Amino acid sequence: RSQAARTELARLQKALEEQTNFIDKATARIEELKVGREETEERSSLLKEKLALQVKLEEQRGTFRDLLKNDPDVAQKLRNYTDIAKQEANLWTDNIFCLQKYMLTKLQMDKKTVSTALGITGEFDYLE
Amino acid sequence: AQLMEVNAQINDLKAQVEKLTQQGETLRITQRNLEAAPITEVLKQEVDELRQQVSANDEKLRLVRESNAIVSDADMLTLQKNYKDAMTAWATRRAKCREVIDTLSEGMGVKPSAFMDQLGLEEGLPMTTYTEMKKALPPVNVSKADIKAALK
Repeated sequence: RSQAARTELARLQKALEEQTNFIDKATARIEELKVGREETEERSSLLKEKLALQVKLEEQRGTFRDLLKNDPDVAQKLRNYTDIAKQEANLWTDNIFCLQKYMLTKLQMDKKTVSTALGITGEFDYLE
Repeated sequence: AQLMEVNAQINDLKAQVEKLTQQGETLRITQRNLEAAPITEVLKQEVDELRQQVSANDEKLRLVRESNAIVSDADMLTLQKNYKDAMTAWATRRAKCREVIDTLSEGMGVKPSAFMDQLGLEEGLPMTTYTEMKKALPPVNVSKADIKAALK
């Protein structure tokens, strides 16, 4: 009863020593670690950048991935076809202005009636 | 045996040890955080390496772009629209021409062909190719606003 309760005080002394030495080792290791790494407006504005850049990369490779989606064979096909159609549209434009010449200066038709019939509009122009 | 003297002391230190241990672990936690972070000289490196690494991609983008190796979504829309504009302009001006050529043909009571021969109007291309072009590559409509949305 007495010694049985005396032992529990012998456990906690040893425990205290062990814990004390442990805390000592800990404060020591921090003391050595806090050396290189030191909190500052510098390191602060720095870590933020090691993240910022890190992200900007992922954004970039996404950009690329997406940019390649667009088939340039199609872009060119379009480019060529439109050149064709516009030269054709310019052809029939020229034909229309030629019908304006004849209709106005030969059949003496109405300068008002002519436009409306041909389809000549405001800002009617060739396609450049 | 007036053991209150001793059975109190255990309690005293049973409070003390606990305090330090619950403080002890805290230190551990922070030192873990310290071991999980790079120093400030190495972190200063990795950044000026990432800067160069990003700037790199900015140059690669500048190049594949400047070389017209690639087509942006907005551009792929614009070519697409311009096509509609042309094929429309074409099929339209032809029609609103040949419809006047119609009346004016029998006005003089003559075939349209010789009328175009006299006035000096061009043959054109055939519609055989136009429709087969709409077929090959279908025109589509493309809003100017859609194109502004793609450009941001």
